[PDB]
Amino acid sequence: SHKQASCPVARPLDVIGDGWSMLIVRDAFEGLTRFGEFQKSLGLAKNILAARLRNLVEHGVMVAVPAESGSHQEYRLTDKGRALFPLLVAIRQWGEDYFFAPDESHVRLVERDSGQPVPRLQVRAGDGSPLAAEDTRVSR
Amino acid sequence: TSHKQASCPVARPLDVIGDGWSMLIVRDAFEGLTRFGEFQKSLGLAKNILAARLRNLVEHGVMVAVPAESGSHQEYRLTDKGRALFPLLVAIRQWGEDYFFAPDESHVRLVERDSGQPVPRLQVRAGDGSPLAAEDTRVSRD
Ligand SMILES: OC[C@H]1O[C@H](O)[C@H](O)[C@@H](O)[C@@H]1O
Repeated sequence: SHKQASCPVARPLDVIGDGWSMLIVRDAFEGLTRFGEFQKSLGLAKNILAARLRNLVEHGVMVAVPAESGSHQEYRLTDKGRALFPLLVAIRQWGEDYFFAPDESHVRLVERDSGQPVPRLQVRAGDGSPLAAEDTRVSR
Repeated sequence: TSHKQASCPVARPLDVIGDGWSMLIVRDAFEGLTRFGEFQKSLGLAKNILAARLRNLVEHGVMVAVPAESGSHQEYRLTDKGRALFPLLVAIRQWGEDYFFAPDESHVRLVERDSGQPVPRLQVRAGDGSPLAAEDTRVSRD
């Protein structure tokens, strides 16, 4: 669809530009691996979960294989899929920052050893200082 | 808008950006496009449909559509909420750069205006500033 856009922002939208793919990815980062685990987490219709998972596998974000004991089938993040972590954190932080009323609460992403919330993910310059959007440009 | 009442902070934003085009309209906004005709020539998206996605970014508070201060046309401008997408945008661009191009393929680069020089890869970091792997985090009901 955008697969032959020259744009690095557009190509990935073919894979993650939908209402569910990043939530399957969120769940995989939380340790879910089985089709039925995803279905019950997402509440998503089986055939529709099937299509989103199929697409993630076709795009090399996940690999579906048999479990070690051969007792069932699992889906795991590839290196390409694990690389979605910064994007996932950015989506989470933007949701935290803009999508909840003052009286609502939500889960937090925390350091395993700390329990301390993971800090805001910032764009930084080569010197390590905070870099604002207006101090960048896109070059051909 | 089917994640509107989800408890999850990842899910609620997908109502807004979980599609093939929203983040490209936002891409263009960061590049200084503000007029309907500019987005249309940039995106090659059918006009009526571009119009719908724009009106929907406005409804979700990512942009506003205001009369141009001199003249007879409307301008689309990022709000604070919309400008706050820049990290997310960089993250998408870099994942696209890392995994979506043949080694033979060229593409545009995000660079520092002063020096630039490609903007450094994003990095999830711990409180102490050190790189933090997904496996070193967890999701907590605090
Ligand atoms: O990342 C967790 C926290 O970070 C920021 O302060 C958000 O705006 C806040 O609401 C959220 O709970």
